[PDB]
Formats: sequence, C-alpha cells, structure tokens
Amino acid sequence: MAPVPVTKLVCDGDTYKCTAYLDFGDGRWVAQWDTNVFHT
Amino acid sequence: MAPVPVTKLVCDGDTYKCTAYLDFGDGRWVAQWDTNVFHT
Amino acid sequence: MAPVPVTKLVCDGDTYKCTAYLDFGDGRWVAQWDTNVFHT
Ligand SMILES: CC(=O)N[C@@H]1[C@@H](O)[C@H](O[C@@H]2O[C@H](CO)[C@@H](O[C@@H]3O[C@H](CO[C@H]4O[C@H](CO)[C@@H](O)[C@H](O)[C@@H]4O[C@@H]4O[C@H](CO)[C@@H](O[C@@H]5O[C@H](CO[C@]6(C(=O)O)C[C@H](O)[C@@H](NC(C)=O)[C@H]([C@H](O)[C@H](O)CO)O6)[C@H](O)[C@H](O)[C@H]5O)[C@H](O)[C@H]4NC(C)=O)[C@@H](O)[C@H](O[C@H]4O[C@H](CO)[C@@H](O)[C@H](O)[C@@H]4O[C@@H]4O[C@H](CO)[C@@H](O)[C@H](O)[C@H]4NC(C)=O)[C@@H]3O)[C@H](O)[C@H]2NC(C)=O)[C@@H](CO[C@@H]2O[C@@H](C)[C@@H](O)[C@@H](O)[C@@H]2O)O[C@H]1N=[N+]=[N-]
Ligand SMILES: CC(=O)N[C@@H]1[C@@H](O)[C@H](O[C@@H]2O[C@H](CO)[C@@H](O[C@@H]3O[C@H](CO[C@H]4O[C@H](CO)[C@@H](O)[C@H](O)[C@@H]4O[C@@H]4O[C@H](CO)[C@@H](O[C@@H]5O[C@H](CO[C@]6(C(=O)O)C[C@H](O)[C@@H](NC(C)=O)[C@H]([C@H](O)[C@H](O)CO)O6)[C@H](O)[C@H](O)[C@H]5O)[C@H](O)[C@H]4NC(C)=O)[C@@H](O)[C@H](O[C@H]4O[C@H](CO)[C@@H](O)[C@H](O)[C@@H]4O[C@@H]4O[C@H](CO)[C@@H](O)[C@H](O)[C@H]4NC(C)=O)[C@@H]3O)[C@H](O)[C@H]2NC(C)=O)[C@@H](CO[C@@H]2O[C@@H](C)[C@@H](O)[C@@H](O)[C@@H]2O)O[C@H]1N=[N+]=[N-]
Ligand SMILES: CC(=O)N[C@@H]1[C@@H](O)[C@H](O[C@@H]2O[C@H](CO)[C@@H](O[C@@H]3O[C@H](CO[C@H]4O[C@H](CO)[C@@H](O)[C@H](O)[C@@H]4O[C@@H]4O[C@H](CO)[C@@H](O[C@@H]5O[C@H](CO[C@]6(C(=O)O)C[C@H](O)[C@@H](NC(C)=O)[C@H]([C@H](O)[C@H](O)CO)O6)[C@H](O)[C@H](O)[C@H]5O)[C@H](O)[C@H]4NC(C)=O)[C@@H](O)[C@H](O[C@H]4O[C@H](CO)[C@@H](O)[C@H](O)[C@@H]4O[C@@H]4O[C@H](CO)[C@@H](O)[C@H](O)[C@H]4NC(C)=O)[C@@H]3O)[C@H](O)[C@H]2NC(C)=O)[C@@H](CO[C@@H]2O[C@@H](C)[C@@H](O)[C@@H](O)[C@@H]2O)O[C@H]1N=[N+]=[N-]
Repeated sequence: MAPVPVTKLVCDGDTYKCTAYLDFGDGRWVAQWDTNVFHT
Repeated sequence: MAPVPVTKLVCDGDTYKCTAYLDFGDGRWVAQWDTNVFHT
Repeated sequence: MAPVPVTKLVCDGDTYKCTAYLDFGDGRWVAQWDTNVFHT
C-alpha cells in the first residue's frame, strides 16, 4: 500500500512541527507537518 | 465527546497526506491533512 | 529532546482540528493542527 504506518509520533514546540516516523523502506523516512502547540 | 480517538495512522509520500482512521459512527470516517514527507 | 512523544491523539469534525496530547512538563501541553474530516 502507498499509505504506510506510523511507528512513532513526536511534536516540537520550538519548531512548531510534528514528525511521524514511517514503516517504509530503510526506516529513515518521516512525515512532518506544521502544528500549533500550546498549554491548556 | 466531539473529539474522537484515532485508531490507526498512515501517511503517503505520493499524495503527501496523512490519514487518521477514527473511532466514530460506522467506522468509515477519517481525518486527513497535507504533510511533508522526506528521507532523513 | 525538543521533540516530545504524543500520548493520545484525537480529531474533531466540528472544529476540523486534530489534537495530540504531549508528554511534556506538567502534562497539559497539546499540539493541534487543522485537518480535513470526511466519510469514505
Ligand atoms: C523556562 C523555559 O524554557 N520554558 C519553556 C518555554 O521556553 C517553551 O515555550 C517555547 O519558548 C520559546 C522561547 O521563548 C518560544 O520560541 C519563540 O516563539 C515565538 C512565537 O513563535 C510563533 O510565531 C512565530 C513567528 O510568527 C512562528 O514562526 C512560530 O511558528 C510560532 O507561530 C505558530 O506557528 C504555528 C505553526 O505554523 C501555528 O500553527 C497553526 O495554528 C493554526 C491555528 O492558529 C491560531 C488560530 O486559531 O488561528 C492562531 C491564533 O493566533 C491563536 N490564538 C492565540 C490566542 O494564540 C490560535 C490558538 O492558539 C488556538 O486556536 C487555540 O485552540 O491558533 C492551525 O491550527 C494550523 O494548522 C497550525 O499549523 C501557530 O498558529 C503559530 N502561533 C502564533 C501565535 O502565531 C517566536 O516568534 C520566537 O522567534 C524569535 O526568537 C527566536 C529566539 O528565541 C529567534 O530564533 C527567531 O528568529 C525569532 O527572533 C526574532 O526575529 C524577528 C524577525 O525575524 C525579530 O523582529 C525579533 O526581534 C527576534 N527576536 C529574538 C528574540 O531574536 C521564538 O521561536 C516558543 O514559541 C515556545 N513554545 C510554545 C509551544 O509556547 C515551553 C514549550 O516548550 C516547547 O514545546 C514543548 C512541547 C517541547 O517541544 C519543548 O522542548 C519546547 O521548548 O515550555 C516551557 N517549559 N515548560 N513547561
Ligand atoms: C524506485 C522508487 O520507486 N523509489 C521511491 C520513490 O519513487 C518515492 O518518492 C516519490 O517518488 C515520486 C515519483 O518520482 C514523487 O512524485 C513526484 O513528486 C513531485 C514533487 O511533489 C512535491 O511538489 C508537488 C508540486 O508542487 C506537490 O504537489 C507535492 O505535494 C510535493 O510538494 C510537497 O507538498 C507537501 C504537502 O503540501 C509539502 O508539505 C508541507 O511542507 C511544509 C514545509 O515545507 C518546506 C519548508 O520548510 O518550507 C518546503 C521546502 O521546500 C523544503 N525544503 C527542501 C530543501 O526541500 C522543506 C524541507 O523539506 C523540510 O523543512 C525539512 O525539515 O519543507 C510544512 O511542513 C507543511 O505543514 C507541509 O504540509 C512539501 O513542502 C512539498 N514539498 C516541496 C519540495 O514542495 C511532483 O512534482 C511530481 O508530480 C509530477 O509528476 C507526476 C508523475 O510522476 C504527475 O502525476 C504530476 O501531475 C506531476 O506532473 C507534472 O505536472 C507539471 C504541471 O502539472 C508539469 O509541468 C510536469 O512536466 C509534469 N511532470 C510529469 C513527470 O508528468 C510527482 O508527484 C514523490 O515526490 C516522491 N516522494 C517522496 C516523499 O520523496 C520514495 C518515497 O515513497 C513515497 O513515500 C513513502 C513514505 C510511501 O508512501 C511510498 O509508497 C511513496 O511512493 O520511495 C522510493 N523508494 N524507496 N525507498
Ligand atoms: C445527525 C448528526 O448529527 N449527524 C452528524 C453530522 O452532523 C456530522 O457532520 C458535521 O455536521 C456539522 C453540522 O452540519 C457540520 O458543521 C458545518 O460545517 C460546514 C462546513 O465546514 C467546512 O467549511 C467551513 C467554512 O469554509 C470551514 O470553516 C470548516 O473548517 C470546513 O472546511 C474544511 O476545513 C478543513 C480544515 O481547514 C479543510 O481541511 C483541509 O483539507 C485540505 C484538502 O481540502 C480539499 C482539497 O483536496 O483541496 C478541499 C476540497 O473542497 C475537498 N473536496 C470535496 C469534494 O469536498 C477535498 C476532499 O475532501 C479530499 O481531497 C478527499 O480526499 O479536500 C488539506 O487536506 C488540508 O491539510 C486540510 O487542513 C477542509 O478542506 C475544509 N473542507 C471544505 C469542504 O472546505 C460549516 O460551513 C458550517 O458552519 C456554519 O454553520 C454553523 C452552524 O451549524 C455556524 O456555527 C458557522 O458559523 C457557520 O454558520 C454560517 O456562517 C456563514 C458566514 O459566517 C453564513 O453565511 C451561513 O448562513 C451560516 N450558516 C449557519 C447555519 O449559521 C458548520 O460548521 C460539519 O462540517 C460536519 N462534519 C463533517 C466532518 O462532515 C458528522 C461528522 O461528525 C463530526 O466529525 C466526527 C469525526 C466527530 O468529531 C463528531 O463529533 C463531529 O460532529 O457526523 C454525523 N453523525 N454521524 N455518523
């Protein structure tokens, strides 16, 4: 399948990005997107 | 609750989208967002 | 590490946002991003 599973998910409030580690290929591919981060 | 849990999370480096399967309703609802994808 | 793990992930089709609860600090920080939501 073209969509691949996420194995780990982290987010960073300095860069305002979330990074998803992917099960694909050699293991070094990530998905990353801009995000808001805040204290509730 | 209006926010619902994600049961599975996949991402696709051809479409540059991540898709989250949701526990809601009949089970066929997803959340989907644009994302970057790259090799580290 | 500056990226921190997500402990829970929910998404909301009224607000069109996904919210990731973060393991950080006092436990009340989230990441949140706009998302599409739809029935497949
Ligand atoms: C002691 C200690 O340590 N403590 C700690 C702390 O520290 C941390 O915190 C952190 O801190 C830091 C330091 O201070 C910081 O940093 C900073 O920042 C800032 C700000 O930022 C922002 O802005 C910017 C600009 O514009 C940008 O870039 C960024 O990015 C940001 O923004 C963001 O972004 C994002 C992404 O894009 C987005 O998202 C999105 O969202 C959306 C929505 O939106 C909204 C709406 O709704 O619309 C908007 C609005 O506005 C809002 N509202 C309000 C009211 O606010 C909303 C809300 O929020 C909601 O709704 C609720 O629900 O939202 C959508 O969702 C989408 O999808 C998304 O995507 C957002 O929005 C944004 N926001 C805003 C507000 O805008 C900055 O600015 C700065 O930078 C500066 O500085 C530096 C140095 O330091 C440098 O490097 C740079 O370059 C800069 O510089 C500058 O420059 C300029 C020009 O160039 C000049 O002019 C000047 O002068 C300079 N300056 C200097 C100084 O140099 C900085 O970076 C940060 O921020 C903080 N963070 C936070 C989060 O807060 C704490 C935390 O931590 C963190 O996180 C965690 C988790 C972990 O990771 C760790 O590690 C980290 O660190 O913690 C504490 N502790 N404890 N517990
Ligand atoms: C052997 C084998 O097979 N191998 C394999 C491979 O293949 C793969 O890869 C893949 O491949 C494919 C094929 O080649 C490709 O495809 C292609 O692509 C291209 C590009 O794309 C891009 O661009 C476009 C346009 O513009 C768009 O649409 C897309 O989307 C993209 O873009 C992107 O997007 C995203 C989303 O929106 C974004 O995100 C974002 O991000 C942001 C940030 O950003 C940034 C910043 O920061 O600012 C930016 C910058 O720039 C950067 N920088 C650099 C330096 O780069 C940054 C960085 O990255 C960072 O920062 C780091 O940290 O970033 C934020 O975050 C936000 O939030 C987000 O959202 C992004 O950004 C973007 N990027 C850019 C760069 O821009 C395209 O173009 C193409 O298309 C074409 O072609 C086709 C056919 O083929 C067709 O269909 C189409 O239509 C087109 O066509 C064309 O048309 C035109 C007009 O219309 C004309 O003119 C021409 O002529 C034509 N042509 C033809 C040929 O026809 C295609 O599609 C892809 O790309 C690739 N991928 C990758 C990822 O790389 C690999 C991988 O795989 C994948 O993934 C995985 C995971 C899984 O899923 C699988 O299954 C898949 O496949 O693999 C390999 N193997 N192994 N190992
Ligand atoms: C019986 C019962 O109960 N049932 C149930 C139901 O109900 C639900 O559903 C829901 O419902 C509700 C009620 O009806 C609704 O609400 C409504 O809505 C509407 C619409 O919204 C939209 O629009 C708006 C405006 O513009 C906005 O704001 C929003 O946000 C939305 O939009 C969206 O957004 C997002 C974010 O930003 C985005 O995303 C993105 O995406 C992208 C992509 O994109 C696209 C592309 O591709 O390009 C686009 C295109 O278009 C598309 N296409 C088509 C064909 O469609 C595509 C596709 O989709 C794909 O591709 C596929 O694959 O896509 C990327 O990805 C990025 O990254 C992202 O981010 C998106 O896009 C968008 N979309 C569109 C389409 O645009 C609205 O409008 C409304 O509002 C109104 O109303 C209210 C009241 O009610 C009020 O408050 C307001 O204010 C408004 O008002 C108005 O105002 C105006 C002015 O101001 C005036 O003029 C008027 O008159 C007024 N009116 C009145 C009435 O007042 C509302 O809000 C919703 O929507 C729904 N949802 C859904 C999801 O559907 C169901 C579901 O549920 C939910 O979800 C779940 C999961 C859970 O959470 C729960 O709890 C919830 O509820 O369910 C059912 N049951 N059962 N089974």
